[PDB]
Amino acid sequence: KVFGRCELAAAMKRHGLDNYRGYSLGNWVCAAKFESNFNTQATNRNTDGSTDYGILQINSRWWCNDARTPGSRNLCNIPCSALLSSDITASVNCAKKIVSDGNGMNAWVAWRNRCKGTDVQAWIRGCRL
Repeated sequence: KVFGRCELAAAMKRHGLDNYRGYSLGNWVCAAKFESNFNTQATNRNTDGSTDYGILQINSRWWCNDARTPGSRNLCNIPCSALLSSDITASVNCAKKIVSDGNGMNAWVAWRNRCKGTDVQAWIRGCRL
């Protein structure tokens, strides 16, 4: 499912992401925009053999099991396919663990490079939240 900007903002807020670990909603929406372009079905394989899954492009080396990433850790205890669902709950619960991991949202390279230090509020502007 391809989310609309405000549609995603509301679902994320509803799932407790607004200000989670100090990161405003604009940050999460900006990250989803540049990571998957709001598409739950997005996947991207990496050179080390791992794959990034879903709306927040969660990596298989540490966070989920795809049975094809040697060395993988499955810290979120979920098969990676679960991250491709239209219901963002799984992606959100795993993201909460990642952002609590110690590096904050810098764990998402697109956030660090295209959201960090920008007016992320613009991503939630105009939305009825």
